[PDB]
Amino acid sequence: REGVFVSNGTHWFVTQRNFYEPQIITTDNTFVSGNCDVVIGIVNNTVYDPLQPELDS
Amino acid sequence: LQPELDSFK
Amino acid sequence: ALQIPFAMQMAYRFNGIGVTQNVLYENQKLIANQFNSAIGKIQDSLSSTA
Ligand SMILES: *[C@@H]1O[C@H](CO)[C@@H](O)[C@H](O)[C@H]1NC(C)=O
Ligand SMILES: *[C@@H]1O[C@H](CO)[C@@H](O)[C@H](O)[C@H]1NC(C)=O
Ligand SMILES: *[C@@H]1O[C@H](CO)[C@@H](O)[C@H](O)[C@H]1NC(C)=O
Repeated sequence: REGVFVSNGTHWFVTQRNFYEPQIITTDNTFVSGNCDVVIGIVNNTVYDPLQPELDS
Repeated sequence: LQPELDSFK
Repeated sequence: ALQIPFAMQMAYRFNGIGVTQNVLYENQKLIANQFNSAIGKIQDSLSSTA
C-alpha cells in the first residue's frame, strides 16, 4: 500500500521509502490485485492475516 | 472487532 | 544517491499521479514498448530537417 518491500537477507518486511522502519507483511497495508502470473520479480512468501489469531479466540 | 465477536461467539 | 531498481522506480512515479502502482507491473511490457517506441519518433522528429 505504501513504501517498498525489503528483506534482511531472508525475512521480508515493508518499510516507507524515506526511512527504514521494517514491519511484518500484512493484508491491511498491502492491497491485493490480480494474480502473481504477470508481475516480473514476484517473490513467494506468506502474508500474515490478523484475523486468523482472532478467529476462534 | 470486539463487539463482532461478542455479538456472535 | 540510493540505488532503486527501475522496475518500481516508475511505480512510485505512478503513485505520484494518482495511479495505483499495480497497473504498471501488469502493463510493464506495454509501457516499455511504448516508451521505446516514443524514443523512435522523437529521434526522427529532429532528423526530419525541421
Ligand atoms: C532478519 O530479521 C529478522 C526479524 O527479527 C530476524 O529474526 C533475523 O534473525 C534477521 N536475519 C536474517 C538473516 O533473517
Ligand atoms: C535480474 O537480472 C539478472 C541478470 O541481469 C537475472 O538473472 C535475474 O533473473 C533478474 N531478476 C529479475 C527479478 O529481474
Ligand atoms: C511459488 O509458488 C508457486 C505456487 O505455489 C509455485 O508454482 C512456484 O514454483 C513457487 N516458486 C517460485 C514462483 O519461484
